[PDB]
Amino acid sequence: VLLKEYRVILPVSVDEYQVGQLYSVAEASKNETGGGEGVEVLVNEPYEKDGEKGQYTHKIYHLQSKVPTFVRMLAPEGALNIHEKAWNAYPYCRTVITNEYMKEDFLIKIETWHKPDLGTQENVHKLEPEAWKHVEAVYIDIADRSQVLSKDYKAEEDPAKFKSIKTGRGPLGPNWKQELVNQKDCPYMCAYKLVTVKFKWWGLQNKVENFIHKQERRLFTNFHRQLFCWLDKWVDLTMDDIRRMEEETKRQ
Ligand code: NI
Repeated sequence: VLLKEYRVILPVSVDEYQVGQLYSVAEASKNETGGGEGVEVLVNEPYEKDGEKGQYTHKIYHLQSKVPTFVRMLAPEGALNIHEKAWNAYPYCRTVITNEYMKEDFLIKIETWHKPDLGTQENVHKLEPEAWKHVEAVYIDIADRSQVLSKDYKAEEDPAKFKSIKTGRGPLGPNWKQELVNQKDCPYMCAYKLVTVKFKWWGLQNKVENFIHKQERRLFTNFHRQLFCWLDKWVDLTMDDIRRMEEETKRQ
């Protein structure tokens, strides 16, 4: 099993990131016809354990209605049931994704620490030493065009081409992180997203784990480029605003 820590350094604050990430999930899913239908909340409850106080959820995403009929007839029982278990104690969060038919043999776990630094901490997740020694650190730089697939590139989601009206932040150049250390004002943080991918069937562990990690890097990159370029849409929201928009979207 292969573990990698993606460090996403961002020119927002931790506080800002919370709001921005919630907004961006909602907003980037706002053109998907077929979103929300088939989502099933099994559990939604508070929890508390040794400093981590938060909200736990257990949700199922039924893909039966979203795939061709022959997929839904050919799929082994439960293979189209995606389980997500989530512990949100922001600035820390853990999510575990499984497949009902794969049981625990196919697993994607993301554990994130959101810290007000430039991604300089080592083993921020406090792994056992030998285990830590086998974790690759992967830096994601949202300004760097060479980290984007050409098919994914969108000028309107390019931090190198965006300046924020409300904050004047951006556009981001290759020295933006350096000018953060030499700055006294603009906030910054780093999301330390430790991703574990497990695929125990058919001796395909290596292939699938590598494919999933590549896709996760691509998604983390595109998502946070979007998140920065939407700064003007969400930087003035509070958490209460976000909860209100959630309830609003709940009516339908
Ligand atoms: Ni169900």
